[PDB]
Amino acid sequence: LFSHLPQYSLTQFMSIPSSVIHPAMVRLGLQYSQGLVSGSNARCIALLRALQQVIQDYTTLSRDLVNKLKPYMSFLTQCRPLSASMHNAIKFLNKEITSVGSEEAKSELRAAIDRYVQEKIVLAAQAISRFAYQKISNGDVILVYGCSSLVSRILQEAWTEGRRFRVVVVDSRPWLEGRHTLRSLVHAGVPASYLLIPAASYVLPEVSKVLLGAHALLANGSVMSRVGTAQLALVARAHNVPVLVCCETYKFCERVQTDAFVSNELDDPDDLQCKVALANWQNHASLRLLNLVYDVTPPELVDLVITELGMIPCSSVPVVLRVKS
Amino acid sequence: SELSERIESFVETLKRGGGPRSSEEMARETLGLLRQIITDHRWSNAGELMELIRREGRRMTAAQPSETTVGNMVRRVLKIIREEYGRLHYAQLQSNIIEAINELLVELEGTMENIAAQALEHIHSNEVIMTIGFSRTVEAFLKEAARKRKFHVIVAECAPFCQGHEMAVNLSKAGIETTVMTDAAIFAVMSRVNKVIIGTKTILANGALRAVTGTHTLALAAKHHSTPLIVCAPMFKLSPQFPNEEDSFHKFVAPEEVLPFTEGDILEKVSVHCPVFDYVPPELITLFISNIGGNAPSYIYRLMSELYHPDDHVL
Amino acid sequence: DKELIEYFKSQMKEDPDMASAVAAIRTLLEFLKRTIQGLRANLTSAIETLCGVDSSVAVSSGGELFLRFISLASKCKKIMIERGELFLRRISLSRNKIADLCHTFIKDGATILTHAYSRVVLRVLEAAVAAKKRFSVYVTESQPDLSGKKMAKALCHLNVPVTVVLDAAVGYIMEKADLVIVGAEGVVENGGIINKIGTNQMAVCAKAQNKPFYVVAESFKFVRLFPLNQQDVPDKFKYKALKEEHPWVDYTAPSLITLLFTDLGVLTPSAVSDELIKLY
Amino acid sequence: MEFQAVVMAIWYPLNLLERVGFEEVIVVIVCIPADSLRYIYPKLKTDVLVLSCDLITDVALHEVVDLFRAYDASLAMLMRRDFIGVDSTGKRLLFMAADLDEELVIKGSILQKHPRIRFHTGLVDAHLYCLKKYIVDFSELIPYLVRKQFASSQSLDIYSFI
Amino acid sequence: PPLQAVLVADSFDRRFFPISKDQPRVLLPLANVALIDYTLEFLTATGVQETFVFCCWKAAQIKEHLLKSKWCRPTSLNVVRIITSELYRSLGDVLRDVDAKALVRSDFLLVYGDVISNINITRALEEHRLRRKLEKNVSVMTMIFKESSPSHPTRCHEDNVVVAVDSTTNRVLHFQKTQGLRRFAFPLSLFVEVRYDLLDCHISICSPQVAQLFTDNFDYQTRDDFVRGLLVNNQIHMHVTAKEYGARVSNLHMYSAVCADVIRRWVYPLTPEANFTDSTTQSCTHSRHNIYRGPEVSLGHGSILEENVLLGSGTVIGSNCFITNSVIGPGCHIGDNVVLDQTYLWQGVRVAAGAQIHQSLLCDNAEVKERVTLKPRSVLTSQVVVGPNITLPEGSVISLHPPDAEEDEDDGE
Ligand SMILES: O=P(O)(O)OC[C@H]1O[C@](O)(CO)[C@@H](O)[C@@H]1O
Repeated sequence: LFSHLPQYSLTQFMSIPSSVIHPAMVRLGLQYSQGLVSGSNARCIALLRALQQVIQDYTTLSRDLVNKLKPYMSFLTQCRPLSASMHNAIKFLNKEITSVGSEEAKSELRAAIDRYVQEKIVLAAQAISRFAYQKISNGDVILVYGCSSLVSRILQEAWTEGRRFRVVVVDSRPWLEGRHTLRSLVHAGVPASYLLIPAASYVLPEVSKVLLGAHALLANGSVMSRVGTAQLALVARAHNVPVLVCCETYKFCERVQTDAFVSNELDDPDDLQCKVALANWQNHASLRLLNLVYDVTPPELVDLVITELGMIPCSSVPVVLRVKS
Repeated sequence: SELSERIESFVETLKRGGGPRSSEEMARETLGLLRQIITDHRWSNAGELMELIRREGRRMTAAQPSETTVGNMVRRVLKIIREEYGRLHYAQLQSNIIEAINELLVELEGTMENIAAQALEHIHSNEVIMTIGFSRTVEAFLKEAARKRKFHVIVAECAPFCQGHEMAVNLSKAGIETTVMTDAAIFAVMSRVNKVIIGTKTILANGALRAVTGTHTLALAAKHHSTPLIVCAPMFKLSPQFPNEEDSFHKFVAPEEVLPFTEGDILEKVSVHCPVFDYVPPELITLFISNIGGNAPSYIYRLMSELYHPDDHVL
Repeated sequence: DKELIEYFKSQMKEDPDMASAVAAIRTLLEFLKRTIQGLRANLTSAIETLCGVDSSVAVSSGGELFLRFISLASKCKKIMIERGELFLRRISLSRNKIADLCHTFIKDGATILTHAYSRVVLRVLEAAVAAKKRFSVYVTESQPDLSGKKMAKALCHLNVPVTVVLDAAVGYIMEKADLVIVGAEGVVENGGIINKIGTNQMAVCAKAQNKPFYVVAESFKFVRLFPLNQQDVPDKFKYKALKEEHPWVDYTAPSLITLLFTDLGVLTPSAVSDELIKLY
Repeated sequence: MEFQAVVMAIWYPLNLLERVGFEEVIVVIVCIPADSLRYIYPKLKTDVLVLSCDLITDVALHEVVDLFRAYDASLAMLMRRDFIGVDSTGKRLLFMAADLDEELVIKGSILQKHPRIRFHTGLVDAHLYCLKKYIVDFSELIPYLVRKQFASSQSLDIYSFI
Repeated sequence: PPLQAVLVADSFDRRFFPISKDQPRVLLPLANVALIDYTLEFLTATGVQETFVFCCWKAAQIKEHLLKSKWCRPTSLNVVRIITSELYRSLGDVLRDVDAKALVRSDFLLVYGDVISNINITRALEEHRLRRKLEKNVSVMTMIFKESSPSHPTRCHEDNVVVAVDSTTNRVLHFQKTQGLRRFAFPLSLFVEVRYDLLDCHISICSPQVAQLFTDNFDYQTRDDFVRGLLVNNQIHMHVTAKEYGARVSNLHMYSAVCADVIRRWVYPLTPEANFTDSTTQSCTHSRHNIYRGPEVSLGHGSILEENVLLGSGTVIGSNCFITNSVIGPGCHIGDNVVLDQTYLWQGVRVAAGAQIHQSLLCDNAEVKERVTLKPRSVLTSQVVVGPNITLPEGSVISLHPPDAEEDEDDGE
């Protein structure tokens, strides 16, 4: 089954002027739980802004700040399981606090978040956009999947820098998230097409390249991302179309994983019933509703990783994990 | 006449909506209509009888070309006419065909019990099965193996018509440890799955298969992990059509199933498609559990020659 | 500006055994003998004009490394010509290192299969017969320039049983081949290679029968391209300069390649990428 | 101190605040002395929870506070002559009218943005009001601010709990 | 009881003028199929027998087309009984002519003759009958609205009706057309959801009392007048669909919207390749991008049909053309190097060479010469000819009738 991975449907116990967890961290955790903030980049930006709020309210430092904000990340692991972008952000923040030696260290810390967000989430996105501009030619059609803040940025800037392509947006239940791509494409004027994952093998005959987004690249080259990505890349290879995944460097986790079973958050199963024949699923004892959030595609199904350092073949992501550390 | 209005009632309910829910009821109504055509039209010999049945099946096939269970049972009656006129080579032929048609009908209505009987040979205790859509034959296949063994079925509900919901409730009512998932997770949980048991809309003449959408993705995931893809499908779902690029293969329902009409202005710029059928090539199929056995895909062509005459392939 | 082209043609003339990229480096460095701020602009024009006369990947790749093996040092022109002369001294020994690494991979009594013509595969076999190994060579007469016959005439002097197999007959004789040794004309960033037309279907057949497909390239052939299909190879490289397509190169995927015996040691294809990341 | 609850001018609100977890409760560890919140302005400019002691009893105000923390709502109101019009989700205030006008005129842009407006008639105002620190700047301003999303001392968004 | 229907086959607003002068605006082809053949088929899909067809304006064409149509054969389980009279000036005269003839004896569907929908009125009809016997003729009508979004091409910003609905019983309490309006006035007497996401769709299921309520109050003329005039006085309820298409073809804008929706299979049992009318001259093959080509079309060399194209039978296309999002019509000649984007070409056109037609409507037997550059929203009525240099401006109607146009049948007026 999925026993080790956690099932969740958390702010009732805490006091309204909360003292156990910081106010900003309570807002952040409840926005994670309800779904107001989605996407690995958006979650990392929101986390780092909330941590800047935590540090500017901190009054006394190196050990104290780390063991003070470890319960905050325990709360966030309870509210919505942390993706690896958040994990590396927290690792960098703890290394930054432990690096600060013997007031003025709060301003130097808070700017290091700004020097983290800029040259690893924003400048990295611009560099990945420049690299993926090369792989997008006139007339080809690009299959994207779900919503990615980087994939849609790549498509939009490739369109506004003169390309004339077409996008096919493949989407999955229950998040129905590629609509947030689709609408954002139509505002840019890009021609678009929308369909679900089961119809992917219908349009992979016409698709020229599959351009996906990664929530984490693991230490063997497996791409941990949204649950339809691995299946979509498998059908993409079976129709021999190249698969490109666009991931920043800071999402590279040194965790390694073979199958799509080890670290895969489960959203609440109550999302699954569609308009109903499944509303009373709790009373069926044998029936269990399962929706994964993430799966891993193997590096042999991915032809290219686009990174702010360059374009790498998805078997040399441990190379980048070495040279940045 | 009552027959004629029943013919265009069947044709209109075939074009427009449903009528017969399952394919077994569709084939039984097709034999009822064909038997009525035999009995009530006047024909002298089997020549113009074959022409009449051929043109009626032509209009019933052009009514809904993706409903091949109607088009197969037109060809089975044509083969029955050719083989009951051959053994008399009249007067009593009009009786003989009817008798054979009755022997075809009782060949039906027991197709599901002869597929379900082979459940225990292919399903073992503490295994795990994956199914894509609601199939009456696969469900009864999983029911017969449930009363002796203990397994765990993963029903990947085939969006947009979430019809694996109505199967994972039918399986849960019989105590199978079922699990319905989004079907974006076909490849993810494929690594732990022992067998895949699916149903068809149509078995094409090369062992290829036309199933509900997402099956070819399911088949590719099964072939990746080398999971055997068992196919439970009787012999009315067996059509003598190779996968031509000439005739239309897919069926495309309204995009409201995929992208709802309440999206607004972006629907004038976005092309939404929603196919309902997916082509599975025979190299991803492992077995065809028919009502006559469990033979391989590379035997399916021979089943064509015993069922449909070569002249009746194209109507 | 015009004497550059004829001098490069000369550097072809007095030695054909010297590679095209090495000839480009020699004429480029002798052009550097003849303000030094922004001298990359002067040399980039030389690279463009040199790639004009020769369409090969190695000329636009090896010359690009010399545009940056001198620019890693950033009067300075003298340390430039000194480091460039060191660069030329360390690529005159490439084929010997490749031969020393690769002849140990040929079993005694083997039967290799090669492609069109390459001074590196020829040198690998020349070192393999000098190590008292015995084998037989299948070489494809590669259309349209028929350099398979040129290789087999250049390899019959080594007293090796060489067979000039048909260009179409690779799938026939692949089962009579213990290993496949080809010389890359350029190694792209994913570890795959760009080689004379027909190398791809040599590899695809070889992986269909699990024959090891060995590539013997050099260090200066590491180009920064990242093809995803045969489309993504530029028309600069494919077309050398009854309807006919006629490319001259095609991309071989890195999954089809067993090992690369480059100048800088034996590499897996996945090991190529950081050897391009290090040079950036 | 995220929220700084303010009590207008009695054991029921203070007991509810102490049950929630509030450490201090200003009454216009309790400070001695509806524009009364303007006279209590020299407080800290944290988020306020303007409350009146009348007709308030044991409501799970925490949930209303969640509508302030989930959405970063400019205002969060508790309800248990004036018609309110909420969104289809039943939490977003769109049109707060008393029956001053003869006709319930509605701006069309609200209806193009939010097409389904559920109208509730005469809901009991629970005397609880949640504001950010900028709405206190210098009912009153409760039907004004729900128009202000169509003033800017940080568009804004205002939510309600029933 | 059996379900009847009244089909007002003459839209009484002079809206398709001048196309209404030479062909009735119910018989002009939508996507190679006349509009009535949609709504009639709609009623046949619903389960409707006895579909009375009321024709006033040019009933000769309508009746002679109906008797050669699918539903006038005895095989059809939907008898028509065309009622022809010149007395009708509005829908009020039609529903008043229902009385003194007693054509309906149970609740009936009142479609307005140019509706295009795949609605199934069985849920709505059973809900209407459930609260009809229960409250003893409280309700008289059950309007059918489609759950739309207010920014949609199908919503013309000329109908856009806003309602005030009691969400527990779906009763319509207020109803007004928001044609020219910025703020919507709702009286406070109706005190209750207020909904703007309702495409009107004109498939009211009015009980026979409505035919009574049009006769005694002679002042009514149309359904909008009826709903407004009885919500001031006997209880219009409503049913809202979400999964089924429905829209009429009031004006030429929403004509283009519904024709683009039919091609894109939004009306799925009524797609052009379904051939819901059993004519032999309208077969199609839905190929890949909603590209339908009829029998014997003979596409040229190098011509690209990108998406959403419908080609009729006998539709030779030239070389290196580019046709998108358009309908070309059953039997017509398109020459070389043309561009036909969002166009609508009826039966028989001569498009010569290099033309750049981009949002137009070309009626039947309309000819254009070489190098003509029709701009958006241009209408070419029947049998017109446009010469070899007329780059005619946007929004220009060209017809053989002189005063009802901005040109005539020559080169750019
Ligand atoms: O002679 P080199 O430098 O090894 O070149 C290797 C490749 O370049 C070619 O000579 C020309 O493409 C090929 O025949 C050969 O495979």
